Amino acid sequence: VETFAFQAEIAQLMSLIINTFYSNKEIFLRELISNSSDALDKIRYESLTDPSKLDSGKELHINLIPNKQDRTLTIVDTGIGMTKADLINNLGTIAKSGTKAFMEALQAGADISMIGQFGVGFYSAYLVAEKVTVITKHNDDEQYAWESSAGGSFTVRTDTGEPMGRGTKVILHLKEDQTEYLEERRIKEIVKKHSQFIGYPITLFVE
Ligand SMILES: CN(C(=O)c1cc2c(C(=O)N3CCCCC3)[nH]nc2cc1O)c1ccc(N2CCOCC2)cc1
Repeated sequence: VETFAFQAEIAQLMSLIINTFYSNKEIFLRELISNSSDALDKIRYESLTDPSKLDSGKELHINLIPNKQDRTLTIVDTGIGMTKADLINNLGTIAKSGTKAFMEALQAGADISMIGQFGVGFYSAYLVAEKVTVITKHNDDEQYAWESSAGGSFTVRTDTGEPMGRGTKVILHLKEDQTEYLEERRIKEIVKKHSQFIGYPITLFVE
């Protein structure tokens, strides 16, 4: 298990997300489904020049898996996935600029719901989750587990769990007062409101 400090601006945004009073918490799901759709668009596009990139799985979809017993909401996609270098350096380097721009926009009157315009919508997961676990598998790398309970640090390890084939699985360990996001009717309403035109099948698993 390797422990890393988040870039200062990212840690700052995570504290702002956790500490700001903001009732419209449901936007976290739109943001995560969007990121899934982008990873799916990426593998679809790449497989046009290299069809072998779909050897790890041809199906392009999103699964929404609530678990009341574990108090977890899992968002699974069969997108391009992420390499170790993406999880540790690449995505965070880029997110540094988006994060700074977003925090400046909030100071100028913008709302937390506009987070996606700055490419840092992922951090909206901390509106509802005390801990986020990300399992990922890219064709060019091994399966990794990224994890953070905020507090300025995250961990990355090789994942010895069930092999994913290709894609990303976001496991949200929900805050005790955010269990409405495990309810089928609540998840259906959010998907219909914010993610109605996503170009991939979104399957909501029932318990
Ligand atoms: C390739 N890819 C993924 O496989 C993937 C990443 C996800 C995150 C996330 O953002 N993570 C999770 C781990 C810590 C870093 C952040 N959340 N849900 C995700 C679902 C996914 O399929 C990916 C997809 C979209 C993006 N951004 C969209 C917005 O513009 C900036 C790039 C970046 C990478």
